[PDB]
Amino acid sequence: KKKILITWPLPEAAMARARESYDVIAHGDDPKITIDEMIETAKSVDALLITLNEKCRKEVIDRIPENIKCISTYSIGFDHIDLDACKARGIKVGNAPHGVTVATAEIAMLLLLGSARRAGEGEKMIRTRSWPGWEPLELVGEKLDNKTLGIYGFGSIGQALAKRAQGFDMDIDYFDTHRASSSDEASYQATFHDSLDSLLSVSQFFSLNAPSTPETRYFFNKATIKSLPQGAIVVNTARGDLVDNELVVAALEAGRLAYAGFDVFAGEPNINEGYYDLPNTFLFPHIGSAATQAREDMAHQANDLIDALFGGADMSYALA
Amino acid sequence: KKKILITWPLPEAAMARARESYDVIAHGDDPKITIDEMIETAKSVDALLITLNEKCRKEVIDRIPENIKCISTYSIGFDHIDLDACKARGIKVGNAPHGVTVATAEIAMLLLLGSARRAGEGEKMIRTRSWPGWEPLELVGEKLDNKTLGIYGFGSIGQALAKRAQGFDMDIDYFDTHRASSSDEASYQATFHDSLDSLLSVSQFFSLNAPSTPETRYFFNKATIKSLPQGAIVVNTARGDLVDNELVVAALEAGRLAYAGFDVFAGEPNINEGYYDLPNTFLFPHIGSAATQAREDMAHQANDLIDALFGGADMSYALA
Repeated sequence: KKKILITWPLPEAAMARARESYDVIAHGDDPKITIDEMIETAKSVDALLITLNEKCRKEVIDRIPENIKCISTYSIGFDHIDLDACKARGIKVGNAPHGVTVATAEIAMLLLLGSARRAGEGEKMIRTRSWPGWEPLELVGEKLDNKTLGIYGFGSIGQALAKRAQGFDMDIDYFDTHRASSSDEASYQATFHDSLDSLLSVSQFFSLNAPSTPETRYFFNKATIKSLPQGAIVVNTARGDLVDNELVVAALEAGRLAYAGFDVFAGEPNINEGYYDLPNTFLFPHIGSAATQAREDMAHQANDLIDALFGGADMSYALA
Repeated sequence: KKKILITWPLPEAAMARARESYDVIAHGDDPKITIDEMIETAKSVDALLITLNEKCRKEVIDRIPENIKCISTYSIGFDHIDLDACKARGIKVGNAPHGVTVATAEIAMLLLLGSARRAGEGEKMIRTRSWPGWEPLELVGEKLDNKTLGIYGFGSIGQALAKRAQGFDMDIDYFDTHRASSSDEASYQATFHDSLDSLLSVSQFFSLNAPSTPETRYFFNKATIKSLPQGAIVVNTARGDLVDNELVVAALEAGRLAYAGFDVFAGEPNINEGYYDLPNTFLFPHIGSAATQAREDMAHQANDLIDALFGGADMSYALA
């Protein structure tokens, strides 16, 4: 029975497969694993299963016990792992890049609906016990049906958003540098725009599902906001650094933007302090893939990786 | 210009039409209208536009000056008007009963979604600055796709809901007293249940869209709850007296029900005190029809009834 260190508690179905295959050292999270704990514990274990929370920079990869020739990361990304360093040392890394499409689409829909319908301010009025009863002008939002949704980025997640968005009778327009199949645009009656500027124009609702690129970093800013229709509503579930916070906070205040629904922020969890008191925001602590079905696919996937190192085959989601 | 009293501030478009055709006394919500003030002011005007907040029962219809033979209620119901006493005294009464179907279906879908995805808890974590950053078990809920939705009451709102739910890939099973036409059912691949019980049994998510009626009043109680799957989620946008508050607070606390998303409460705004603290609830201050598109259809309809009275024609939404 090979031994593995699991740095954080995962969903029970994941943990249980792990314990039916390995001698697991499961760490809790109260006082999360410090890297030095990992480096230490690493010596009694054959393999690591880490989260994006363990930042394995070159320095740390070089500090790792030579016992370990396997790191599975419970994540879609690997921004926290030096894959070069791992590769030179012959440390094989894999990841868990599936099972989060629908879950994220759902949250993008939720944020669009909750923003049109002022759910955050609703919740507050009740919890805070400041509800005087129904009046005709109290927390009045707007309906989604026959409003235009501009989706920037029309891949798996942007497409599943369009599915859930056509159920509310929204009109779906998009821009991506990859134009989807005709068979596909038809599926959603999605209108392609060959330019971002062309899309911002028609976008009463705007969804950032775009890939982060140095060139697209902070693109959502003052100049981009002024191309949106007045009182436009923007949601972001992609990458917090696609948005320039100062300019978003300023337009929400000016009403240039009606509402914002953000799942991800630049600098999370130390999000720009302006967000906290803005009443026209609906804000989540990165719970895009926070669904049990998603969180277990990721875990079974991170387990598949380990399985295939110890089985002597190629890692199913081979990063290194 | 015939004078009218409008008891509450209404949307901007409706107020504008009102003051086009009428000399309007507009009463603010600052210190809301009291009955006496309404009675005193009815002497100086030709008709009343009131809301559901003005309870015009017999003892108040008794006080009404002989000049008022017109009453329009910005409201879908008329529980607050003694329609008899009105007929007896020759007072013609109409309501505004359209333009809330989609708005309410949206709010029912938002509560199903924000419940599965624990949206109230997210907003609370951000706003309180209690967010430690992403972790695999932070605020994990469940996806809606391929889950079964049970709808109690397949009217207009029930079917705008099934539409919006089949976009999230839910399976709609339903119970209504009069089974729906063969074509409705196909629209939504809905599955008919010949009893509420055989419906309750399959309902991982459950939506009360039933009418408030002697037999349905307080129908949702411990014996119904136990008939649902373990940890089902229940939303109610219909009426608060359809739900036995004591037995839902208990079952939510047991975990017998996972979540409840409610728009309406027995006693609102004086809702059961044991809701405020429950973390597995997503709760709104009754904003099922709080979209500016609905709120304005409603006041145009309410103005319609007054145009007809002064025209010699029947009110379009004649109650009495």
